[PDB]
Amino acid sequence: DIFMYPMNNELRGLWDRIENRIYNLRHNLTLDGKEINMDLYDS
Amino acid sequence: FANRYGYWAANQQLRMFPEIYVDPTLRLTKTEFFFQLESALNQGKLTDD
Repeated sequence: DIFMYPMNNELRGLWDRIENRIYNLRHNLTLDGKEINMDLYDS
Repeated sequence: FANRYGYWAANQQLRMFPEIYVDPTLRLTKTEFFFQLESALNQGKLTDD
């Protein structure tokens, strides 16, 4: 009736991003950062 | 302050300090007295009057 090839996709990007986010909960979306420090009286 | 060690630490330090450098060139205390005073300071050149 109809005449496919496996390519009619791309819709899943929502899921894909989600999955990635979760993996970047297991860690961090590119690397893990580093903190900041402070000073006295000038404070 | 408690957000961070050094932040908190500095807070502690100040709250320890009886005084070393609190040097109230400015201060929490205020009244328009303070701006009036400043106006006195900043007008012209300083004088006893």
